[PDB]
Amino acid sequence: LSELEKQVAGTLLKLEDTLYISSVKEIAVDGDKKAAVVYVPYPMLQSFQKNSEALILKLEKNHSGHRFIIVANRTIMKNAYVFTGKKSIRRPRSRTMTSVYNCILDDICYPIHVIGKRTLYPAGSNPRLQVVLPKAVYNEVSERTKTYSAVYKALTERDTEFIFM
Amino acid sequence: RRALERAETLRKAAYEMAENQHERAYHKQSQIFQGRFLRKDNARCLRFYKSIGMGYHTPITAINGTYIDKKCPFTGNVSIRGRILRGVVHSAKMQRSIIVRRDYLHFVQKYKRYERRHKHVAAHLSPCFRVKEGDIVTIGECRPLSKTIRFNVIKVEPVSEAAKKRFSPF
Amino acid sequence: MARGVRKHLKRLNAPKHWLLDKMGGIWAPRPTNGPHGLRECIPLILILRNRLHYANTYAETSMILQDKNVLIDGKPRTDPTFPVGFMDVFEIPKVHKTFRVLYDVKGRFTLVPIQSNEAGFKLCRVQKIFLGDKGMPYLSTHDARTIRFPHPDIKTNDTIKINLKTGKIDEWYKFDIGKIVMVTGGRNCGRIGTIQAIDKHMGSYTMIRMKDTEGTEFLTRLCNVFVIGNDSPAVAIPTTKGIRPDIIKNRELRLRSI
Amino acid sequence: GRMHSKGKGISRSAIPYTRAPAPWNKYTPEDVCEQICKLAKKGTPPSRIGLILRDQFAIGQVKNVTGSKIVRILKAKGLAPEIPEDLYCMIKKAVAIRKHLERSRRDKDSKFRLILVESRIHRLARYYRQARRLPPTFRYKSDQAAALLATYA
Amino acid sequence: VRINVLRDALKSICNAQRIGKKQVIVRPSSKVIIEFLQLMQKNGYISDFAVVDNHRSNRIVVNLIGRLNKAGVISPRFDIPANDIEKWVVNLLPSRLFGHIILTTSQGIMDHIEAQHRQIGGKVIGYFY
RNA sequence: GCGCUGCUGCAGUUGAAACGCCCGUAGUUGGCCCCCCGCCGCCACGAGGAAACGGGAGCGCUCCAGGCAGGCCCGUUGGAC
Ligand SMILES: [Mg+2]
Ligand SMILES: [Mg+2]
Ligand SMILES: [Mg+2]
Repeated sequence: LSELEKQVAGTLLKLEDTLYISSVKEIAVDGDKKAAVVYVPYPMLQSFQKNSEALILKLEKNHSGHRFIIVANRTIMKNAYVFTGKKSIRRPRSRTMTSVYNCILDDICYPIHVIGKRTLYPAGSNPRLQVVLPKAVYNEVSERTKTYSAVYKALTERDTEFIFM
Repeated sequence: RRALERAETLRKAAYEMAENQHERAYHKQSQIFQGRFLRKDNARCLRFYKSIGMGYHTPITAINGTYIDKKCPFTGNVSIRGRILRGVVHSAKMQRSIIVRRDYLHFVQKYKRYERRHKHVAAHLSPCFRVKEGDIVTIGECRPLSKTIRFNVIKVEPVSEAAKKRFSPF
Repeated sequence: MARGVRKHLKRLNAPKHWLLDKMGGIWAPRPTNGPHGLRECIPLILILRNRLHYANTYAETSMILQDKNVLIDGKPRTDPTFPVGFMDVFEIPKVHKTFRVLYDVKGRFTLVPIQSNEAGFKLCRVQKIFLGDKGMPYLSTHDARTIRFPHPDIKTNDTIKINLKTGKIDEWYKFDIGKIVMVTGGRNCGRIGTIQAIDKHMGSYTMIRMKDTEGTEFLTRLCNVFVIGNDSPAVAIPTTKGIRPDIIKNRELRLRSI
Repeated sequence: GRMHSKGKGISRSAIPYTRAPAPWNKYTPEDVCEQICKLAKKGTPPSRIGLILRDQFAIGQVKNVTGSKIVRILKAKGLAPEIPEDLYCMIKKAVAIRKHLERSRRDKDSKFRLILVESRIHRLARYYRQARRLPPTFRYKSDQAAALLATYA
Repeated sequence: VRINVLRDALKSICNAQRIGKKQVIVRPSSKVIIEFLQLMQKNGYISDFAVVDNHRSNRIVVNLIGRLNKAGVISPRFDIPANDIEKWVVNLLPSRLFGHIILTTSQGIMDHIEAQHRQIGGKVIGYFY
C-alpha cells in the first residue's frame, strides 16, 4: 500500500502488450539519485529473472529519479536447534545469516557474475570487503557501483567496495 | 465406555493368571482387596498406581498394564529418594534387571591431564519399559533391593542399533 | 568404636567461637542435653567465669548455681554445664542484670542488656508440625518446646512469641518476602537484613537472598534464617545494626583502640 | 595411494568457482532428469552417467543445473541401488582375486592384495552400517560373496 | 595428517620473517587464526592481511614489517586460573615488561594483561614477542 | 645436588638405545564451516562443612624461642581473616 507500487504496476501492465511483487524499499545514495529495491516473493524470483534486465531498463526509462533493483525476500532464523523439550528441531542451512547475505550479493547483480570476494583487515579502519568482477563488463556497471555498495550496506550492515579484474 | 473395556482386560487377566498353575503362589497387588473382581459393575478401581513426582510422569503402560511387581516404583511399594543419575545400558540378560555403565573424568595434577574411567551399576527394570543395549536410562535411588541393587529405572530414551560407541559422560 | 555415648570433650576439639585458650588445659566443659545442641549453644560456666568474671574457678560457679543465683527463662538452673542458646533470657536479680543472648557480627555469643517491659517473652522458631497421640496436632521449636493445639494459620518456618511465665502463643510473624531476618548459621552469623527472593530446588535445600540495610547482599540456606519482626525488630539488639565491616575498617578500629 | 600403500600423488579434479550453468545451456532440469532414468534403466553406474552427460551432452556439473546430485535424484525416483557402487566394485575385485587364486595357489602377491581389499571392504561396510544406509544384518563373507553380488545387482 | 593449522601458519610466518620477506600465504583461514592476527595487528607486529575466498578453506595473505622475534602455540590447551599467571609469564616470555600471552575465555579472545585486569582466567592459545 | 627418571624438562646415524616388513582390535588423536536453543567439560563467585599445625592483623613475656594477652577514660577491650 504505497504510491510507487501503483505506477510501477501500471508500467508492468503496459509492458506485456501475472506476476506480482511483495513490497518495495528505496534508499538514497551520496548523490540525489536513490535506488529502489523490489522484494519479490522467493518462488517467483527465477521467473522474474528470465529477462530482468529488460524489465529494469524499461522501468528506469518509464519512471526516472532512482534506480530499480529486484531481489527476493529470505528469512533468517537465529537458532541452529530448537529444544521443545520433546524433540530437537534442526534449522536448515539455507536460513543462516551467512548464506542469505551471499545470495543477496549474487542477486543484486545477477547478470554479471561475481568472480571473487576478499575481505581486508586494515590496522584500524573498520574491516571491509571488496569483490571482483570481469573486465569484459565495466562501463555497463561502473556507473552503478556506488548504488550497489549503498544497498548492500543498507540491507546488510557489512560494507563493501567494487573493483574489476 | 473406555472404563468398561479396561476392567475386562484387568478382570480377565486375574483369571488365566490363576490357571497358570506353574506359579507356586497367587501373585497379587497388596493394596487391592481381592473380591472386587466379583463386582459386575465398575464400582471400584481394579488397579493401583501412584505419582513419582520430581517432574516425572507415570507411563501409560503401568496404568493400562496387567503385571505384578512389588519393586516397581509406580505399581509397587517402593519410593524414589536421593540422587538421580543417567547412563547407558551395558547388559540386559537378567530377568527384571540390567547393568548401567557410567562415564566420568579424573584429573591428575602432576601431568595436568585427564583420564577416562567407567563404572558398572545395577538397576531394577520394571515390566513397564522396553530396553535394549546402548539406550540411555535415568535411575533413581531407593532402599536396598538386593546385594548389589539400590536403583530403579524411571525413564529411558531410545537409540539405534548402529551407532559407533562414544564416551558419553552424563 | 566406643561402646557407648561420649562424656568428655578435648579443649582442642571445642568449637572455635567459644574462645577457649589453648593452654587452659586438656579438657573443656561438656554441655548436657537440653534446650539446645552442642554446636548451637554455650555452657553457663563459660558465661559466668570467662566473661562476667563473677567466678574464678569451677567451685565458685558450683556454689553460685547451687545457691540458686541465676534464672533461665524464669526458671533457676543449678547445672554448670547447662546449655545456653539463642534468644534466651538471662536474669540475675541480686545485681538487677537482665540479658538476652544474641549473636554478634563476628559470629560469637553476646549479652544484650534489656528492660523489664520485654523480658516476659521470647521469640522462637517453628520447624516441625506433626500429629501426636490421638491425632492431636503439635509443634516444636529451636529450644526443644512442644505446644498442643496451635492455630491452623501457623505454618512451618514461622516465628512465635510466647510468655515466659506461660507457654501461650501471643503473636506469630509469618515467613514472607520483605521481612527483617537474622542469620544464625555459617559464614554470615549475626548479619541482619531483609528478604528479597526465595528459590527452591526440589528434594534439596532452599536458598534465601537478603539485602543489608546499607545495600550489601548475601545468601544462605533456609535452615538458619530467623525472623525478628515485621520490617522492624521486635526486640532490642546490640549497638551495631548487624553490619559486618571489612578487614580495613576493623584494623583501623583496632589501631584507634590501641 | 595412501591408506594401504606408500605412494602419494595428487591427481584430482578442480571444479569451477562459479555455480551457474553455461550461457549456451538449453536444457531445463527435466530433460536431464529423465535422461538419468533412461541410463539407469540400462544398468549404468552413476560415474559413467556423469561421464556420458559431460561428454555427449556437454554438461560439466549436474548440481549446477538441477540443484541436486545424481544419486539423490535416483533415490527420489526410487531407482538407487541397495549397495553403494564403490563397495560393489570392491567386492567384484575381491571375487576376481579369489577365482584367480583358486585356479593356482602358489602366488602370494595375490594373497597380499586380497588381504588389503578385504580390510578396506570391512572398514567401508562398517561405516555404511553406521549412518543406516545398510541393514545392520548386512555382513560380508568370503564364501557367499558372489551370491550377494548377483542378487543385489 | 594436518591438525594444528595455527602452528603451521606461525611457523611459516616466522620462517618468512627470518629472511626478511614482505608477504606470505597461509592455506587455513580459521577464525582463531583471524583473532590471533587481529591481536598481532593491533599490537603492531604484522600490519595488514587479507582473506581470499575459494569455497575450500580460504587462503589468507599477511604483510611483515620486522619487529616480531618469536611466536608459537601450546598444543594441549591447559586451564589457567585467574590467579595463576605469573608462573607461566616467567616461564614463557623474556621479560615482564613486554610480550603478550593469548588466552581464550568465556568473554572472548584476549591478552593476559586484560584478563589480569578482569581477574578471570581460561585456556591458553599461544604467545608472541 | 640430578635437566642421571626429564609433565614443565633427557637421549635414540657413529657413545646405551627405531621392533625385519605389512594388516589390524582395544587405546590415543582427529581438516573447515552455522552468532545466540539443551547437555559435558571449562572459568569466576557463593553456600556448607572441626580445631591444632601453616600463613597472617594487634599486643615490648627485660629481647627471643613463645603466649593470647593487657591497660585505664578500653570497638560491647581484643583474640580479625
Ligand atoms: Mg594406516
Ligand atoms: Mg597427500
Ligand atoms: Mg649405539
